[PDB]
Amino acid sequence: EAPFYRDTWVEVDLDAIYNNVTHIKEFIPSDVEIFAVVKGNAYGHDYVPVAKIALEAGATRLAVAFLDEALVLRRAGITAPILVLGPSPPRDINVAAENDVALTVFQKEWVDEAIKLWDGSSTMKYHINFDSGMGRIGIRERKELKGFLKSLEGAPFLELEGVYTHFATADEVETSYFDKQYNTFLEQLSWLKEFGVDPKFVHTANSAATLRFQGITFNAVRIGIAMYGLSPSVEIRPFLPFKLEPALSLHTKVAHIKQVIKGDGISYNVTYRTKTEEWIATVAIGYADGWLRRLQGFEVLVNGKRVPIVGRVTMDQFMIHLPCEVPLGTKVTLIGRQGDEYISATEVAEYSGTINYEIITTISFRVPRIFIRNGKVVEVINYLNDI
Amino acid sequence: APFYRDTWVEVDLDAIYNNVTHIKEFIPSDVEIFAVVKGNAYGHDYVPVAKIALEAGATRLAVAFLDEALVLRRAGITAPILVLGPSPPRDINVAAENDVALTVFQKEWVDEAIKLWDGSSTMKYHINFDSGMGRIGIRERKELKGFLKSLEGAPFLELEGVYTHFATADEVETSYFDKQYNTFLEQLSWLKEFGVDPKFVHTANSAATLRFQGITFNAVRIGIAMYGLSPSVEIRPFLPFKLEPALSLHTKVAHIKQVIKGDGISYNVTYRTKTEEWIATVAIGYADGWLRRLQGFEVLVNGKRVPIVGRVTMDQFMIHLPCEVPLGTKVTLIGRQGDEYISATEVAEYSGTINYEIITTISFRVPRIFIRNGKVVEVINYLNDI
Ligand SMILES: *Cc1c(COP(=O)(O)O)cnc(C)c1O
Ligand SMILES: *Cc1c(COP(=O)(O)O)cnc(C)c1O
Ligand SMILES: [Cl-]
Ligand SMILES: [Cl-]
Ligand SMILES: [Cl-]
Ligand SMILES: [Mg+2]
Ligand SMILES: [Mg+2]
Ligand SMILES: [Mg+2]
Ligand SMILES: [Mg+2]
Repeated sequence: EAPFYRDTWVEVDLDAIYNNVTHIKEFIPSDVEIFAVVKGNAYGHDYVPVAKIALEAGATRLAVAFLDEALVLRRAGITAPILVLGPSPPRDINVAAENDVALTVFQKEWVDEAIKLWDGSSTMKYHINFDSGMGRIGIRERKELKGFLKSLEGAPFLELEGVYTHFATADEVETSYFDKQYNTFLEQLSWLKEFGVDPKFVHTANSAATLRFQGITFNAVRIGIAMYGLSPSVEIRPFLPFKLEPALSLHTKVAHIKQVIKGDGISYNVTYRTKTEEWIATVAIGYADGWLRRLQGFEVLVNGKRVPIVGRVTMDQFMIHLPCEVPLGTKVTLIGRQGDEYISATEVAEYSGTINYEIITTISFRVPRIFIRNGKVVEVINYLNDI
Repeated sequence: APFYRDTWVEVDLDAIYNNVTHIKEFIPSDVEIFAVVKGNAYGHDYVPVAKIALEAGATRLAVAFLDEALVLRRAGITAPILVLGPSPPRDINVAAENDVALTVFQKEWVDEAIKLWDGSSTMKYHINFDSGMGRIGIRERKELKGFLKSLEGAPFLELEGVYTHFATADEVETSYFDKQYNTFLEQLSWLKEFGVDPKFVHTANSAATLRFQGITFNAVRIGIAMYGLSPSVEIRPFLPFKLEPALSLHTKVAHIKQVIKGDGISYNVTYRTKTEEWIATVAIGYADGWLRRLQGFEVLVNGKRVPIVGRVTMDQFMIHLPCEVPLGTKVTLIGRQGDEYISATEVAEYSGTINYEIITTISFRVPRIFIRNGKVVEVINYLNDI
């Protein structure tokens, strides 16, 4: 339990993550594996505890965005397979090999450069990304694949572990583009067949695709958002096959409370004035914590009541208009439950003109995370203590 | 200090040194500077910024909350540090033990601190007077009296200074600033009426310090101007000297492809190509603090402004280029590249926000490279530390 000295914190309920992974594992075929996707500081829940609980719940593999994230996991004693999903520079080849991290590799040019940087003994695992319509990274054309495979002839130290694609629209109700991607991916698999390469270990499905569609499980699925207990989109939420259990909540405490006379200003540039004598509370969280200025006017929870953020959000603090005096130290919930009220990360996202993924994942490293298992605090991680 | 993705922040320590030096020479010789390093030094990193600011003549540091102060203490910084934000009473002993001053302004805080005191430590505090910011601080005379009463039972709390903060010092027109100033003088009069010397008075942030007479008192608290950025566009022409931006943000072309006419880019196919287009991908996204609302913003590639196309993803985004470039081509998101410069303000304007928010929210997962005399002197990759 790392110490922390501001009463602002994230709570991660490891039971929720465990349950979500267990439920997805039950839902997919028995011969299909789960990559627990922990990119972006585990979508703001913290790399290591999420990886550990997901593995305990039956995920067998992990995925991250870039190599440094994988190394966090390795230094924590995790030995499960780890795949980097984003692109990596060729200079990463020996370090990834040494740390048993597979990279996404999909360019002849990368292979050409890796040959130049290879230490002459390391074997690095890779997965081919096929771009079937996401348009981000990955191979798109047959002749492109051919060239890539030709370059690999000069790089025996690169060992294919698997092959994958990613869906751009699986969280949309209408499924035309998803169907096109699926058909394109099968065409792309047939290029490998033509060129004499076994894809070995095929994976396509994110949370949305996994929880919707038949016949896209292949050998493994890659679960991010649903593991954290949130719907990939508002439009598919109503028809998920079972209830997802949100893992993350975000809380602070009333740091000051005062009665502000009618007409007085609150915060930078005096964008709010009290309409009567008003109870104004202040809390020690702000945009440096990832709680952005665009959340001005959003309603947080105090005593199970929705109360608005008033005046400009500052770097480290914001102000709230309460109906009644409350004691200093009163719990203020930004994401989560008080009484019969619940503020979801999606509701925060909607007010903010964004998506839940971005809200959770941008909660700053300066905010401590408290980890709960069976209702009890089992770990506190305060990254500020580490730096 | 190693890092394994070609995405990074560069912090020019010369720029910070020069800004602090210029402020020091602009203000009276008997006025101290707090280097304000809250929010991971506005995204530039707590420790190197504290170090260079002190070298340049700042004498004190300020942070938002106690954990930030402890980062500095663990790094061997020994200069005074003040926590500007509120702190829970349970912080009393740890603050004292680490020679950190807290902002204290509530009888209730003192009452609780008395309960939690370890019985030996002495803690320094500054009184915050709220002269119109409406955030924290004492507002009323009777409230001040109750606070001083409560102190009679807490002989282990030691006054180090008194301050307020301006809400509108970055606005051209000055009515609200003048109102706060007059209110603050009244609040100081109350303190002096109650027999208490304020000892060490400070009020001015970057905008107030650079603009106004009679508000330097004993010290000024500099954030944004230390980092080389104007508190606002509207006061930028009024600044007494040129500020030198310290922070830039870069990445490299990680993929490049020619995408046929009509094909989709990124989630929900919000962009389709008009012709056969060159589309580049870079390894930075919203988990790095580069938000979805920057879709359509123009970044710099080979000294040319080129648009972000399709939805920004967690760790990557795409760019439409007029021509093929090699893998590894530098992409600049904030700062200078060739014949172009993108200010944090420009990013902020497109984003519907302010420069402060842009720089401060660059994630701890992005490495910072520190430049002094045109040379790399330090690399900090917080991911290696956790
Ligand atoms: C983000 C990501 C995932 C996880 O997606 P969710 O919607 O969070 O399930 C899976 N695969 C790739 C390639 C990703 O980028
Ligand atoms: C943020 C802050 C500062 C620094 O303000 P700049 O505009 O960045 O100079 C000074 N004092 C207090 C109390 C602050 O919160
Ligand atoms: Cl992809
Ligand atoms: Cl189906
Ligand atoms: Cl304040
Ligand atoms: Mg008044
Ligand atoms: Mg309560
Ligand atoms: Mg339980
Ligand atoms: Mg007395």
